[PDB]
Amino acid sequence: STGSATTTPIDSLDDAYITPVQIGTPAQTLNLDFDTGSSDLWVFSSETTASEVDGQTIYTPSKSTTAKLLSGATWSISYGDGSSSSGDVYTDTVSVGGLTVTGQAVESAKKVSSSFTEDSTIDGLLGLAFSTLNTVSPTQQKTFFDNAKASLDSPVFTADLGYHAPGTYNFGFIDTTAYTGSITYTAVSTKQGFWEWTSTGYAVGSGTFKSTSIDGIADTGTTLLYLPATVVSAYWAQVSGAKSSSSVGGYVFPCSATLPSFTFGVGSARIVIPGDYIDFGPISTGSSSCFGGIQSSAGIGINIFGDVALKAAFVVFNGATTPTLGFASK
Repeated sequence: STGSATTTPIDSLDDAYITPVQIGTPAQTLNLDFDTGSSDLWVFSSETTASEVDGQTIYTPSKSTTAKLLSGATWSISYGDGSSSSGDVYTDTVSVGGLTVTGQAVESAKKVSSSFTEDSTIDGLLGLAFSTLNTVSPTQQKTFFDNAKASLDSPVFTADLGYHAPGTYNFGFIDTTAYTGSITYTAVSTKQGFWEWTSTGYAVGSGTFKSTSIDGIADTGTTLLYLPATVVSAYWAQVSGAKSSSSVGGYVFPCSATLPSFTFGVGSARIVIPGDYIDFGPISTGSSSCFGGIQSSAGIGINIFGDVALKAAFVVFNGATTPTLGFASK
């Protein structure tokens, strides 16, 4: 089997991407944030505290003839941005772009933190990191990809995120028309539960490539590109007036700037992030100070190749016996 679904930016800055997901019988369609940095499929639901729902579409398991309460199971998750959610668990039929899993754990939110409530465009998350990170207790549950894998034509999914435009998530096949050149594959460590790999270096704009190993994760659920402070300083030093703002919480730059590109290494291959991809707009409405798309990972504890990086590439999440990651230009 295979599946293919369009993923769409939630707003004009690509702050996140949503992909429609069918849950239950009859289908209830929710727009989920596909997240290769976590491993829980959770949804706003009929069980979510009423005051914490503000415009999201909810899953109502009582209206699904295939929903079953997973007795005694609970979940609770906290993300790197300080947000969180928790609740109970059902199993139900879940389909993505024509690909169907029966008995998928659907984690129903009883509580969500304010940032989720305040974002009416995201109805939940669909985790695509390794199932070892799944938070369901006392019986850990598998991700959608883990459940589908054996049935897929090939044990892979691909992320092809757009810049200020829709893109595609495919399951079970590689669309050879969706990228240029070849796909360069690189080793993955699953030891921390992530799609963790090592970039071979970077360049800023038209500058020389610096060969240096940068360990990080391929994370579709993180908006920006988080790299070591040395690398980030080298990038922003090329932008007149850019500076790290303690009060804003990262590098900002004059909105009047044209940004340089940023290149990252994948083995001997090179992925070029155009400068415009690194502009995240005014820090507040009407401001001429703009938020940077490349930020320091110092204090995160890991480097994160988020959407800023991934959207410059066609990315293969290869779930073979020994997982790997593939990157191609597009």
